[PDB]
Amino acid sequence: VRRFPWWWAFLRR
Repeated sequence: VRRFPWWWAFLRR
């Protein structure tokens, strides 16, 4: 959450 979750690659990337 602080750096990156896992389910990202949608909003994070």
